[PDB]
Amino acid sequence: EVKLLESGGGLVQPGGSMKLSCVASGFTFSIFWMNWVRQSPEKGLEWVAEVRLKSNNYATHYAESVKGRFTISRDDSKSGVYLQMNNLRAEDTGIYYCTRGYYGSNYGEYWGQGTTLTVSSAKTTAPSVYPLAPVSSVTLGCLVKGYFPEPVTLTWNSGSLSSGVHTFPAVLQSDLYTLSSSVTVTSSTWPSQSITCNVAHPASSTKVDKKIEP
Amino acid sequence: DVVMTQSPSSLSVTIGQPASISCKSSQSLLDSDGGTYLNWLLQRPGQSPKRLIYLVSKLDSGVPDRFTGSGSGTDFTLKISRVEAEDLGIYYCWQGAHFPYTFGGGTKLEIKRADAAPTVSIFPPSSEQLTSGGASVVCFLNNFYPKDINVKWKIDGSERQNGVLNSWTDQDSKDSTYSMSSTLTLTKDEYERHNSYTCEATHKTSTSPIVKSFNR
Ligand SMILES: [Cl-]
Ligand SMILES: [Cl-]
Ligand SMILES: [Cl-]
Ligand SMILES: [Cl-]
Ligand SMILES: [Cl-]
Repeated sequence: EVKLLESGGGLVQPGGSMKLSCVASGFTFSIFWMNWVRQSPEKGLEWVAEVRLKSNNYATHYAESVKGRFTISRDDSKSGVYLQMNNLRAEDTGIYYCTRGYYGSNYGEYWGQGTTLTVSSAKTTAPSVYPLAPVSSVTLGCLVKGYFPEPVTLTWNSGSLSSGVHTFPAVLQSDLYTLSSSVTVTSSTWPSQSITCNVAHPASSTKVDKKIEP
Repeated sequence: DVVMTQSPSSLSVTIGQPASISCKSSQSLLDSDGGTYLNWLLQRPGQSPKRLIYLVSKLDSGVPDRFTGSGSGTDFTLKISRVEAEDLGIYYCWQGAHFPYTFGGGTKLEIKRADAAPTVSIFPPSSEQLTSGGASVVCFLNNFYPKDINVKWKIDGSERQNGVLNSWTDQDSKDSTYSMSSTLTLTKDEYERHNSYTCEATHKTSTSPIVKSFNR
């Protein structure tokens, strides 16, 4: 199976540096060009860099806005392609995908799940979690307030409760994100059973569970 | 950088209906080797973009025959013979005839379904929040259509517009409905000095707005 394991994202202050890694497996690495592709709500999808084979001494091609700042490289031994990023600005914020081969032809469709990069001056803040109890069926809620940066992972009952769940996308307000989630179960299960909102924020090393009580 | 222009920006289609997406490039995508390097890709929110078509009309494995690419030079078209609910997401065109490789702006495909009323629910601040000095009242609006909807807040009669954070989920792939969260944020000093709070949803699914309220 073709796998492109990306890592090395996270929060970095403007003007700072960061190196992204892409460890590839499931195919012969040295015979494929490797690419970095990024995505942001402002600029959409953008090709960042391309690196070619060994015989051409690993020729590199970059997008204009990253020339002189970004450097793509590959280590055929470790089966890895890397993206060294210097002098980062806010516009570099987004999701970075590692892709295999020429995208315009066959065999070149594979992209990795990507890793997120956040370039900001705002500091890391822990989320405030508030279990939401109600005032036919019963609707429960959970409030993840005031955290930075993205992302957080909200699950219900350690991932057991998966149906009837609406996790709402994060909203940025004053350099702080706010996320909420709703759960709808049959009234015969709650408060008969126990329903707990599980929120994890790895940036602030946060793993907090909040039980819902009437 | 070759500019890829997509039209329209948003596409709303009923199940079974045919639909098409246009893509025009600033320069010809016909390369010297006789090949025309244009891709069609689809992205479902939160997930990695998946390629559907390469070389104008060649389909990747797994991609249904309902998707058909065509065109030449600078003009290209993606055609969906009969739209299914799982076809939703953002479609992008992409050129590989010139570096830097460039993407189109994208075309969001919305599944057109029957009108559905929002299942509204209001929530007073928690015990942890009030004792911490803050106060947020949360109003949930689950499983509704169309997406166009607005929530008005009311505190002891009058309304407050500041301190409101709204968030829409992406269109569900199964029931084609939308969900929306509205959080009114203020202080405990502002909260304890009032009793009744109300989130008022104004949808076209009803003449009178759907109302949930509490008194504390
Ligand atoms: Cl595979
Ligand atoms: Cl992967
Ligand atoms: Cl191989
Ligand atoms: Cl270089
Ligand atoms: Cl290299």
